[PDB]
Amino acid sequence: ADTPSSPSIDQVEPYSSTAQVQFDEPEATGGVPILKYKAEWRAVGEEVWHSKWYDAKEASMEGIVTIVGLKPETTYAVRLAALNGKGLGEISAASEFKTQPVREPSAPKLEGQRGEDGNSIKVNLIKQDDGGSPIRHYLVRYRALSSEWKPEIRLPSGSDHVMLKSLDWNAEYEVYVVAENQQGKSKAAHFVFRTAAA
Amino acid sequence: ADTPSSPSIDQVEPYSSTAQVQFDEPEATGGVPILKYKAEWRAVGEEVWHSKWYDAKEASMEGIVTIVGLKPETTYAVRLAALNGKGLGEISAASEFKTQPVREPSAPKLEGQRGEDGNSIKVNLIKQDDGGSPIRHYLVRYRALSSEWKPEIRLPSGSDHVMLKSLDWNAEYEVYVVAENQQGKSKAAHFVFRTAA
Repeated sequence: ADTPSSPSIDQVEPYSSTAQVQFDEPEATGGVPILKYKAEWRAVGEEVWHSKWYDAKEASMEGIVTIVGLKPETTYAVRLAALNGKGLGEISAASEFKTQPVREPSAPKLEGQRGEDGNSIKVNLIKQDDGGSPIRHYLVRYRALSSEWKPEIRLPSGSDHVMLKSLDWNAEYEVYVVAENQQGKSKAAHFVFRTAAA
Repeated sequence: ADTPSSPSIDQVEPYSSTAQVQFDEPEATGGVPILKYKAEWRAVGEEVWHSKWYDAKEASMEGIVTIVGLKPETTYAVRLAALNGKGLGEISAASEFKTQPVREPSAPKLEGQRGEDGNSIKVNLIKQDDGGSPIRHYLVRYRALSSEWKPEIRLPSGSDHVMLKSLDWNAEYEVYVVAENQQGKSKAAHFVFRTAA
């Protein structure tokens, strides 16, 4: 019959463009189960508050609710409210945070695996911290030691591996993989291998 | 009329115990809409996959789905599936990633504000990276310059400010605030000020 009491904010882990808000359910539900959570955030200096609804069942099974699309290095204020059949409840105290800056991506971990034949190798990618911004491409470079670099390969962020077929036999190669985002390139992850004799 | 194809993972941002997965949805085939997305993850080396459902609509507006309850410094494989009225589509290929290690928290930023009376001040906290693990406490310490440290105050993580009242008038003070999690304490943030006459 009543509206919910305020949710309580426990954590606010800020990232570059997203922020994870950890909270506790309201002490009082008002008499009707909590259906959704209204998140409100505002850039320090703005008047209007941005909002978004979150499903109560999913929110509680996660313990968190992630607000997205924020600007890096900005001070924000964020608060919550619970909505039940009767209506919207009292809003929480406004927690304040500042988002992190976008940094270059860290290097990916590389894992070698056998390819179809002895003169080929498959390099599996193990993703790493991207710096706070989506990864644009993966730049792969390789060569047979003491020899020229084959043409550089560009890979989509979603790529999980890179195959290097039709190589020279009984030859030693080195592969360089770099992760790149809107901010720049990462340190290169190198990997060295040797094809079979025949 | 059938189940949808597999989604496509475009990004996986790993943190310490969570990971943000970005992806492309499949075509909505079969005349019916996509209802949910199934996220599956397994620490590389295990056999049993974990899982969680994500409302399709919410995911589509968010742009990501966040898997939680992961262990730090661990290699995981994640894959996604799309659900619709006719049933669960095919899982996507595994995407591997490694969670970050847990670090100490970063110090919080302090901002001063007037208090109820001229002999008090309100110290607002501007929260910051917690090092990948929940903040346990906010250790605060203040004092009038050229005197001993007042007793330490322990603020719970949900605190947004520290109020210092019943201070001497026309006196100079400084505040020290440290954020602390399981990993340890951060470097302290300072704030010096002077009460009114």
